Amino acid sequence: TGYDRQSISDTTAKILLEVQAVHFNAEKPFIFTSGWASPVYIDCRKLISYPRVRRALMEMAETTITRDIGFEQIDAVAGGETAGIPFAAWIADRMMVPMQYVRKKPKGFGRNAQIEGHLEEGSRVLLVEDLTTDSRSKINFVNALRTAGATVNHCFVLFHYNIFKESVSVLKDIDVDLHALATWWDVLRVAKASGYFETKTLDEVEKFLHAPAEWSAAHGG
Amino acid sequence: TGYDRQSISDTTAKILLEVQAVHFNAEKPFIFTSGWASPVYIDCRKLISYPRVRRALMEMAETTITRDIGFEQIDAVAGGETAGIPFAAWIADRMMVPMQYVRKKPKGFGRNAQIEGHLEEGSRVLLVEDLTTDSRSKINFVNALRTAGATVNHCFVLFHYNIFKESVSVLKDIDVDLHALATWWDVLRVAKASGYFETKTLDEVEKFLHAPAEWSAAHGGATAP
Ligand code: NA
Repeated sequence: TGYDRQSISDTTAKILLEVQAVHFNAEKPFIFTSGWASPVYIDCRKLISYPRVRRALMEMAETTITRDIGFEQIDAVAGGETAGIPFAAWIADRMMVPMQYVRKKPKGFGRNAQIEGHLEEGSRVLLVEDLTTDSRSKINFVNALRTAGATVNHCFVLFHYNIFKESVSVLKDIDVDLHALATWWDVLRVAKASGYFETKTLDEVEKFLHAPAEWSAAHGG
Repeated sequence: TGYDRQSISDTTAKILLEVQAVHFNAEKPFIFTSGWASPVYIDCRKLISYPRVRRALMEMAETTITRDIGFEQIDAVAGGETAGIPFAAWIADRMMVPMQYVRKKPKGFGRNAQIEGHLEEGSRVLLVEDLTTDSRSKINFVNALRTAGATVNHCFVLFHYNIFKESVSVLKDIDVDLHALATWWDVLRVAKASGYFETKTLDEVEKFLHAPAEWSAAHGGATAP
């Protein structure tokens, strides 16, 4: 699958396109429950349904983690509910460490109402999610972990939008480093080189990537 | 971890006690938001946090599935959101098949509204959950899968209470067979044999397993979970 960051980015973008976890539509943009308009759409949940694909992604996740964080810095892996859970389960297995998962909302009240699994005080926990857009929803999960006694300095996702400043800075501002396999820039570059898409389509995707909030406003949102 | 149903039931029960996924308390029972009162409590979600335990559980799950269902009867494994998901992820991996998961509630429209992942029309799907009490919440998940075009004839859980009279038939009535590693009866058997518990505690657990609603009503609770 590749050891270096660049081959992992490439292979991951190719996979996202190969099984159409990524879709483009310049003519009829994707409209989101939040009222965002976009010519791009990704569903990383799709990836769980392809045995060879998910294996490769999990192999590359473990490589990314051990390369950029280390081999013995993580005592447990916690998945964000829901879409982070399958990936957390596989990464936890590969890393031979305890798994937890973190509920979006507490069940009851207490320093532990969002944590499922056993979490030892002092454990260094890696937060795993499928993707990040602007990382705002990660603050909840990081907080639940820290309140429950965990040390959290890293978050891993498969896919990092990398089009909003916030995706890195919201995490850095609460002392968490972001790690990922690929971004929209990797998808765009592979898509271009492939020859499979119309220039009109990729032109629009690129426009969105450079200024997505403005692009949304000019096409709907 | 063993190949026959008896040794898998004993090993699973021992695991549940070893990491205290199971707890007993007869004098100060567990009181649920329904007001149900029980001297027993189980949290299967704790099992995901023990690397050797979860490996044994998943090996035993794969054995149970291939022994009692077959080797080529399943095209995909779908976990019930949320506690089913980790176990479905590991079982899908072991079986070398696509995974999906099933939402409690549909999101948006279309045949696949209640499914996440990719589900090929015609796929024979195994529903996976951590546990079942009376199996009533399972009907939703089987429906969701059938609506999306799956064939579903089997549901697998780690733990089947086996104290409420419909927990098998409510599924059999909709042409689904329940498969499980262990029950409360297995937990009681191993707990008694271990010598680790007070006699009074196990006597009360036993009374509860035999007549749960009655026990609940006599010890502070309501008549239904
Ligand atoms: Na869906």
